Amino acid sequence: NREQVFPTRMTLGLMKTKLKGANQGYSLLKRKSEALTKRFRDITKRIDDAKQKMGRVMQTAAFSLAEVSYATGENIGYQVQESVSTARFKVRARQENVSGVYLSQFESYIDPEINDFRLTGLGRGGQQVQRAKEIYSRAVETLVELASLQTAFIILDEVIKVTNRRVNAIEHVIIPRTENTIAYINSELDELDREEFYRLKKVQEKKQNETAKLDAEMKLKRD
Amino acid sequence: AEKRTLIAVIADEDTTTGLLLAGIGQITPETQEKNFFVYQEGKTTKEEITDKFNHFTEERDDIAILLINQHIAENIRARVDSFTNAFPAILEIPSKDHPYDPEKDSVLKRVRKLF
Amino acid sequence: IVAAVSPAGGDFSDPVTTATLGITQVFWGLDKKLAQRKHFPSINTSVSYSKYTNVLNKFYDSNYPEFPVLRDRMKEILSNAEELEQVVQLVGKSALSDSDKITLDVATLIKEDFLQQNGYSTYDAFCPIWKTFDMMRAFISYHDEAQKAVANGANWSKLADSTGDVKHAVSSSKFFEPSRGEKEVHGEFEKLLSTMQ
Amino acid sequence: IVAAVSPAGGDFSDPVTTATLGITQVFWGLDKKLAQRKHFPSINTSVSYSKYTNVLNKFYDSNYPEFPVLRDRMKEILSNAEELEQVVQLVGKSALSDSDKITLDVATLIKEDFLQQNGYSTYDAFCPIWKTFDMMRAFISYHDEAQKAVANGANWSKLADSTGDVKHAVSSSKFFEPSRGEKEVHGEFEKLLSTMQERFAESTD
Repeated sequence: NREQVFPTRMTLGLMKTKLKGANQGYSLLKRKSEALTKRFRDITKRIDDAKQKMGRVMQTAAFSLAEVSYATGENIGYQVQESVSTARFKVRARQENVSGVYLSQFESYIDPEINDFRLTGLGRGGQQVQRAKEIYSRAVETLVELASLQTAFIILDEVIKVTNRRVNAIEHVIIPRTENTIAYINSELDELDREEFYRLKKVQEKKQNETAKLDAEMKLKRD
Repeated sequence: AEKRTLIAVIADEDTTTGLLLAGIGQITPETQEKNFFVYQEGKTTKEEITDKFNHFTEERDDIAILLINQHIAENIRARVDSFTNAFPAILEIPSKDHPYDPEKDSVLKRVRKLF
Repeated sequence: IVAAVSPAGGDFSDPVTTATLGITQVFWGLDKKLAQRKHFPSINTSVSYSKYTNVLNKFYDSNYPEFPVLRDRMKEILSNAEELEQVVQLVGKSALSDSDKITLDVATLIKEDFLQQNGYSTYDAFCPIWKTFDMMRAFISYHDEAQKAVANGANWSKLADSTGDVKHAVSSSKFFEPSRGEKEVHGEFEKLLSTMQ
Repeated sequence: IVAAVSPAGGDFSDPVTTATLGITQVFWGLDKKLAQRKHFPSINTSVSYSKYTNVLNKFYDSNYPEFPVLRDRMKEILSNAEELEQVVQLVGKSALSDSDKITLDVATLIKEDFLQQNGYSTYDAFCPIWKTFDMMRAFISYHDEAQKAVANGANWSKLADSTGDVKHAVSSSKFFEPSRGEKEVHGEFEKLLSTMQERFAESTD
């Protein structure tokens, strides 16, 4: 372990306080790891549920696209790609405190400056296509939220691991090091006090012997 | 992270059309680059897929979410599993003629283990 | 009788301090943490205490509160801020509440606007009883108002970006040319407090 | 004057250690860590120091060896690898970079192939000045070549993939032979740098 040769007594207090405090910090990191584990677990079940949602959503979007294609006849991809410029639908990163952990969440943003799609030469069926677009708008957007829940879950795992690592360091590492430091310092200090006490005992014995010599001198004077 | 507000997509015809229809597509006028690219299983080479993946994941500071067809994601499952960063978030979704396999998703596979 | 022991390194193991502890009627501690950090004159938060505080309060009964009875309140604020910062050091700026942010900023303010006194500076050379009571009252006002505002549904960030003058004004409330201009500073401070809303 | 002090439990707090360290211009410390593991001679890189090292560098410059440079570089590599050990023991081995990992690997190489020499061996029992100087020089050359190769955009592990030959060669410099064949060692170092060039050629591609 770790031993320091030169110790006072104040150093023992600083090490003891740092040890108890790191112990409490270990407890805090442990409970935090428990809560983060539960949260990441719920986020995991929600992530699988979100994937199984995602497949159905993809099927639905594909179906909507097919319906629009049947309605239009027209070549959707050309006009669509041509009408892309700036995002009407963007995203916004936000910071949310969640059970202690600060997480980045995504918020859907709808630019009102950008208009909706207006297909020309499609007429009434174009409106049907609009509805199909709505479906996609309703769908993948929620999926993006779920995606956030995924990313935040992943990080929630990584950070949880970090907490666990701290627990690993605050267990057999920091605690044992502080214990060895406190023990060695205690031994050095108690031994030094024992040596000083020996010097004092020898001094008191010297005074007692000198006093006994005084007494012997007094007896000699009396005789 | 805060700079990440745009969505990039790599997926088949139907998916690309639907997503672009939703209004998620955007073209940077200055760079003339797009945030959408139609993909074909037969025609698009694996090297271009890996290139696009690496570029969208690391070369751009403005990418928030990368969409990818399950059929497409399977071809680069290695690179997908290799991606461990929280951003961009990884979500495997189905495509036409190619339903969504849960175990195929690299991230979701990673989550599956140790469940 | 004013006595000063010279403990080595700032250790409480000082035999001088150890023998002087069971006698002296008043003990003002000097924290080694605050002294070596190049901070204004050191005072231990929890250790410093006075047994004559009750009699001094009885003598302050004629001179009234602010901050005779507000000393127990400021002690509550500083002690609770110590118990809060003790965790905050082991937590960080990541996970905290609004009352906690108000408490930390309150600790920083109580540090900058109250305890700090510069003997070398001509303006900060000394402060009046009424002047220090004025700065302490200003702090207790901004703090109680922040705590009240937190219960009104107001956030920390917007409130912090709202008033940048109130801090600089609450911090300079230590005389600096006492005692004639006291009531006027009390008026400008109270006017700012009422203008905050 | 060579005097052995036997403090109780190897503590520097013992009167012997202090009184000895006080009047000494040089001190070589003995550790019980590698001695308990039946490893070779144990000396603390964080403890043992000498005040006569300067004039010793001036004297080693007579042979036009670099004592001070190699010693300071190896000591810095040792300290940085020790801090890297504290960090790896703190967080993990996956929390470091390629350069720090190269420093740790170089630390291990310096531990196994340099500081540790078997006294019961028919080779490592006695190490000549030219042998240790050539060893430290070849080590520094391999370290500089690896550091330069890592700056070329190659991973430390990928660099360590084809470098096994140079590694086994660096670890085989302990045996060697009598005074004859120093040229074979220096030449082997040249072959090591050349091997590094070959690896560079291999990378591209």
